[PDB]
Amino acid sequence: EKKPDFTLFLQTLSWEIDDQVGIEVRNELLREVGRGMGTRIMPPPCQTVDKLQIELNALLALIGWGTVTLELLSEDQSLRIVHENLPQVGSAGEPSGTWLAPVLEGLYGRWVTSQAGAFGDYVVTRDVDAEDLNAVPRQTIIMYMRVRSSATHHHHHH
Amino acid sequence: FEKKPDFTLFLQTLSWEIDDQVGIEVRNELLREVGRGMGTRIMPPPCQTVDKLQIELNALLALIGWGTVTLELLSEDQSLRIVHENLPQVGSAGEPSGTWLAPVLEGLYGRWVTSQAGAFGDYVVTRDVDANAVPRQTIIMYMRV
Amino acid sequence: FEKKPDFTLFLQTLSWEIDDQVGIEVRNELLREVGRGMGTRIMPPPCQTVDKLQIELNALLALIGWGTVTLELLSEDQSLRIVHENLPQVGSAGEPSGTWLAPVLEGLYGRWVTSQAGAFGDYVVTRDVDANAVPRQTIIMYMRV
Amino acid sequence: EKKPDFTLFLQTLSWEIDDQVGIEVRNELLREVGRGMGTRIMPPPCQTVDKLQIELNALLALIGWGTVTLELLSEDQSLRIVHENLPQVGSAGEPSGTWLAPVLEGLYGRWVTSQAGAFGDYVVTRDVDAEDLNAVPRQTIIMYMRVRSSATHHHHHH
Amino acid sequence: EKKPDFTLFLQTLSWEIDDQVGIEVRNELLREVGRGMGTRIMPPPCQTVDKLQIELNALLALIGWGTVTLELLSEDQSLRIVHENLPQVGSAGEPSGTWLAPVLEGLYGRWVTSQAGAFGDYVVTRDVDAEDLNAVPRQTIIMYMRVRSSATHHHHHH
Amino acid sequence: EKKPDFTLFLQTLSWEIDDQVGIEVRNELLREVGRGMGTRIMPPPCQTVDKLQIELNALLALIGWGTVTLELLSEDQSLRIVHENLPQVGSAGEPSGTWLAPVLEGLYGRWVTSQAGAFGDYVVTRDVDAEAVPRQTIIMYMRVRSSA
Amino acid sequence: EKKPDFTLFLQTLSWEIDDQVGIEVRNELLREVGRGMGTRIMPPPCQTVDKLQIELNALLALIGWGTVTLELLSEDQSLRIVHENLPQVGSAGEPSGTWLAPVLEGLYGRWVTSQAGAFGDYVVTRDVDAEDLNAVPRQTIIMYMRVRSSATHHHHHH
Amino acid sequence: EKKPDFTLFLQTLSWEIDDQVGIEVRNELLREVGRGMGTRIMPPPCQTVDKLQIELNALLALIGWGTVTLELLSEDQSLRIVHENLPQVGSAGEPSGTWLAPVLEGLYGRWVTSQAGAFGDYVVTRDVDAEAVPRQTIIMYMRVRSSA
Repeated sequence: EKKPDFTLFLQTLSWEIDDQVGIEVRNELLREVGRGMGTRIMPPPCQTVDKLQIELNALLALIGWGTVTLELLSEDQSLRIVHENLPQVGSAGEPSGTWLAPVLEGLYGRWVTSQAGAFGDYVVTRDVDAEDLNAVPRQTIIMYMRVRSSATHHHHHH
Repeated sequence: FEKKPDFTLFLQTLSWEIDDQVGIEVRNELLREVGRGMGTRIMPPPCQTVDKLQIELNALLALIGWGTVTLELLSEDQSLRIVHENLPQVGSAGEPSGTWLAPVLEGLYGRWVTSQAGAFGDYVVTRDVDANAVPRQTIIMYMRV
Repeated sequence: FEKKPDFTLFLQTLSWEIDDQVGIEVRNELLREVGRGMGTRIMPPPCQTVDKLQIELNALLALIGWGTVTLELLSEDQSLRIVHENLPQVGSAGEPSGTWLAPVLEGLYGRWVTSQAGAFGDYVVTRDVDANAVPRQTIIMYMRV
Repeated sequence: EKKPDFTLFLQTLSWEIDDQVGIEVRNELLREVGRGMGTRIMPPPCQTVDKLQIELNALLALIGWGTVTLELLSEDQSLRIVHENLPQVGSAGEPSGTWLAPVLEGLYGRWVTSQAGAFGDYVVTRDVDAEDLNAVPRQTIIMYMRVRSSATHHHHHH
Repeated sequence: EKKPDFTLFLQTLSWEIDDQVGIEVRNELLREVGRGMGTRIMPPPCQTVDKLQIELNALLALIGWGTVTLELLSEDQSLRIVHENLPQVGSAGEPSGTWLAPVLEGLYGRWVTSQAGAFGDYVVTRDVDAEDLNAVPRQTIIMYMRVRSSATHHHHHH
Repeated sequence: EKKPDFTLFLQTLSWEIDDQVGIEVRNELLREVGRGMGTRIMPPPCQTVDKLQIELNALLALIGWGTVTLELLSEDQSLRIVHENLPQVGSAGEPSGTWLAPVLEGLYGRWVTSQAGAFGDYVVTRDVDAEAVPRQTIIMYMRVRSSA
Repeated sequence: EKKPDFTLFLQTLSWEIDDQVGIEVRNELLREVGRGMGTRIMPPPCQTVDKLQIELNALLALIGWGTVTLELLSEDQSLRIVHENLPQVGSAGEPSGTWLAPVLEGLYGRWVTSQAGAFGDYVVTRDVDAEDLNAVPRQTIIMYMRVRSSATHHHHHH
Repeated sequence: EKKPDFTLFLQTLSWEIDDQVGIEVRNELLREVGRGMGTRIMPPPCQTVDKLQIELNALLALIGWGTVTLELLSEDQSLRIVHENLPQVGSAGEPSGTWLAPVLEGLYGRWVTSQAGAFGDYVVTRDVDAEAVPRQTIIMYMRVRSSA
């Protein structure tokens, strides 16, 4: 036998979740999942972004969730994450096709913030601007990783 | 002659996550709805006998590698007995452990069988959980009224 | 991690046999009905846009390795244009040769698309056969009224 | 890619044919097919039933249509053909599961009557007696191969 | 399912044969097996070259020996066979990598001349010109099928 | 990603040879080829029979040619070789299905002779003392001879 | 997809290492890599042995290193690990075929002691008794996990 | 039917070694192992460079270790070896991803030295003259030396 196929199930599972639960809540559910995946498989402690890239691809390769490039952006030392071939699971998600994308946000977040302390206080953010979402495939997810903060006035409004 | 992404790990982590936040009964209900949804995506032809339905359902399971199933119509209660081998295991979540996916089958057999020819229509699905006789991934269900 | 029987040869010989005994138009009609039958066995969810339908149909094709498809809604006629790549080839039968299976797709897209949300319902399926621009196994169809 | 899957198609194709066309006509259609398959793949000329068996299995193996044993029955020199794992194609056919069985009748017929002249004037016959159809799997088809004949009174009634 | 590998066996077989036996005797040996393969798998009777081509590629596909095109050449009456991905079994043959090439000659011989009473009259010859074996990859094997003919004292030389 | 199938070629090749050359000459030829293969892939030098066994099985796994046990017999100083799943190529050979068997002689002959103290004075003989054994199981002995 | 094969590489690596370095140094080396593998793939925190077992087998499945059972032994407090199909890489190791066994010790070490504060205190030791390595296949590796302890002059011996 | 994956083991093994032993000692070790592998699988004795090439590629196909070209340079009498797709095992080695590269030296060293008249006076040197070449492409030269 092969292993069983979950594509059908996730197609229908994503439909149900989306029906019952807002875009928001579902995304937050999916990042926690991705964060948890990253407690199950992890890179070793890498010396350089490049080495981190090779190790992440090895991990992706292990479950066939595609390939990734990492680019350290000096101008603000954010890190650009370009993930290719996010597995497609039916037409849910925004854009349609990309339901699993938050899983990556949580995955990359756990993965990358495990590094030197160099990337300790970082947060992942999916690039959703339809502009540069256009010239790149449906199943390509672009994320940026940067350091977090918070206003005193945001602080209330718990 | 190429490859497909694996969802096993993701489902281990989804299940764990769901079980953590929402609890058992509520997970089951959802899973049932989803299996019931699957059933609107793939479905058998209108079958005339149980034998024939059995074959059509195994053909459906083979398509997605979800195991095998036997079907038994019972004299005493006019109840249909469903014995499903090899439910895909996704980690240690579920009752008993390894069986998180079980209610998907309830939803699924629920839908696949009622779309059927005759008084089949009006039955419902309970999963047996009383009667170490049967392997971890074997799920036993009844369709009965 | 095991194997499945091949039907290619059998279909080469079936096609040849059918084409021999019953002729072209009658073969097409049958094949259309069969594709239309397939459509009652696997089916997309209710889609709201064409983009979404496209993805759902490719997911269905992938399941059975029947190729890929693009879908295009046209201003001028409100016509939907279907371009299917890699129809399984089964030997040299069909018009043009290699394409015996083409009308299965007519039946199939016929059913998959009409079960759909909206005025989708009332369309019909012609296959284009006028306009060496497009590969042997690419089938072009219109859904138009 | 794999090759495409025809199981779905044949499930539905066998349904349609059975709907429109009697058991009889469909079987006769399927033997002609099997006979034609045997014009596409064939054994070499074998010296012994055993050698013929090995060569047929090699051919079966080539398209995964299962395995076969051949037994030469001295008492009447019929040949017993026991085919295992006829591919299953949905629930049509009698018994349900065995829609493709006549394909074998035509296949074996071409295959076996290609031999020495030893098996020249032979006809294939599927054993359908529910008795010894019982203790053997659904996808096991038993055929007997024997020499043909015909009454003068059968001869009219064209 | 998991099959045995013959590549190494053939690597050593070709080398041994080539050692004991001429280039010429080896080729003739290999054409005969080639024509024997044609007795075991066949196209149906095709109405046109194009259909013949589809039917031959299906056969090639069956045993994974690569692909082919056929072009009817009429300034001449010959048929140009271009075969891609002749399986490679080590360094034997001329050019090296190409030992199995005569098998093609025998196979295409049988395969083509079974066809429309037109072709039955043809001999296969392999193009070995330096010129246009150079435009094309080493496992590409080019054959022409032409119609045969002979001379009053080529015979008497025997 | 798909490699080419050689079975049908081998089926037809075996036939062609067996037609034209004989059996004893075929056998001799196939034994050289087995010898040849053993110059292409080899075990390390082995300390024990049990080690050699694992080593040889790794070599057979590598090309999918089956599995083998090795038994060292004391009474006479011989080595019983049992090979399961000789690849079958059609109905040629003695018995039918085992055309490739002599390749095994050449091969084990070479793989074992290579050996440090598995005497390169060891010769090879395929057997029909031990019969029922599956069609594709081949039995062989390696015992030392002194030169006729 | 088609992966590279390391079996031969490991066959030669084990042999070379064993040549240069003691049995003991090799095992210790291999436990460390074993425990490093445990830093790259992990179970989640399991509530019971049985669940731990399911989670460990899933991990094993991931890299195809075989299967395992865990039995809580309470006349004692030890945990009996029985691992099947330790990958074989040639004839090295004691018994031969078993070179990779210490990797298991390090891997199970990390894997089990991550678990319920209960286990964190445990050392893995491999059962190598003649007796019950004989009931079981050579790639079956039996380990016990017990809790650690030490002596006032085993220390002073350093 | 599934064999075991060694990648994760290799990723972790490379790391462990590189931690504890150095690079030059690692390299030396891996070169012996390549030497070792070349005693386990070998080409036939080759007449030409072009033949050797096909032969070596068949050996690499056998274990999925990539492909190689061989070029014989006249000006000095050297042989340029270009290996594509060195198996990658994690981010170890110089550059990252190429930990296994020295195995290639041992291996080509052995496979070529074996050769009739590919001089067993030929030594090996891996190169960083030729840079962009893909991460997993390894370039090597074999040129004769006389002993320092």
